[PDB]
Amino acid sequence: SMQEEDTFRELRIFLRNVTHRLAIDKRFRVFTKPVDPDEVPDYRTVIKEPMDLSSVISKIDLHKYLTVKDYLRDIDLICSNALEYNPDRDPGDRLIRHRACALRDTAYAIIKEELDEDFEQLCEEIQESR
Ligand SMILES: CCNC(=O)N1CCN(C(C)=O)CC1
Repeated sequence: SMQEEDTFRELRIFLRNVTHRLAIDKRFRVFTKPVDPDEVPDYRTVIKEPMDLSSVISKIDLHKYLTVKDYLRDIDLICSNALEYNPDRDPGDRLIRHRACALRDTAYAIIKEELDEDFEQLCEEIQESR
């Protein structure tokens, strides 16, 4: 229905706004673009599903997310990839893991405050009907 297409258009507006606020935060610059294969040649042998905030924007516009739960799977994949690839005690690895945890925690806190639970439930019931 036209009403259901309006629901998903509002979801995409909300997701672009949250993603922009993450992408402008200085702490999260390292997560804004795909890892460059030339600079990190082993990255794609260790990390089987790369993800970054530029790819998340492209996926919103391709209608890949029908729910906020769908979107948060990809935010969680950015964080888990960073914790897996950078697990050591040295300061460079501890800094990136601290930033990855802060990206996850910040996304979840914006959504807890600004996403209406009944809006999310409507998106989930439309998704389930298709
Ligand atoms: C050769 C230096 N290493 C890097 O430039 N990176 C940068 C990004 N990165 C991520 C997102 O996990 C780990 C490795």
